[PDB]
Amino acid sequence: QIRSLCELYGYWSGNGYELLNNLWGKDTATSGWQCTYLDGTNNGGIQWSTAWEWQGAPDNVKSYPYVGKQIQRGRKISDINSMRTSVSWTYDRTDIRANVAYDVFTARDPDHPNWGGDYELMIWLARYGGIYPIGTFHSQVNLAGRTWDLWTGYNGNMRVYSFLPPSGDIRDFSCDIKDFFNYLERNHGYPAREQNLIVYQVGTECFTGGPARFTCRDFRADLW
Repeated sequence: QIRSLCELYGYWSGNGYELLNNLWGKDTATSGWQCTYLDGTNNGGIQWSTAWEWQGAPDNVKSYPYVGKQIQRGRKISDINSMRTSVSWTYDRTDIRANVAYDVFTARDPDHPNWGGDYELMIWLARYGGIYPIGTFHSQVNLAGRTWDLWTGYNGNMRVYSFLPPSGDIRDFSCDIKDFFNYLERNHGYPAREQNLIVYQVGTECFTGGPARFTCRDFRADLW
């Protein structure tokens, strides 16, 4: 690894991307740790991984290490034409409580801190060990060439829209996240014209299990 980010909130940024050993929920764990590794920044993308093991509180996320696309504040979702992204990843085992997911926050306050927003849009690419997303099942939606189970709910005052694979995982994926926002704008009244993009990330929410290792073979994210 080019960088080993094993400290709590260990951080790297470069080439318009950032990486965080985002162990935000660790104080619910009774044992374990996790490190995030920068493996490369080849071909306009990021290659990274995270190794971990956690015990305690199986319904509590301990971490969401992520790679994020750095963005300038104040971009209204309605004025973002495209958020094309691709990811290739593996997990070394699936007998864990964890997901792989894109995470996007938006807020009417363009200066909202990066830990949340008014809305959260997740696109899950894995759902291991019996975990659930926030909220309840809403409906199925056809986007990005796939069918998704959309779940909706709230985390505090933040409305959360999570698009889940009905079955299995998606280890090689590409989409335009604007398709997901557009769907929400049309059918869910998502107020894209007044929401600003806050974060644009992919990573893995880790609940319990391990030792496990998530390998992101490649990640790329653009927006226009």
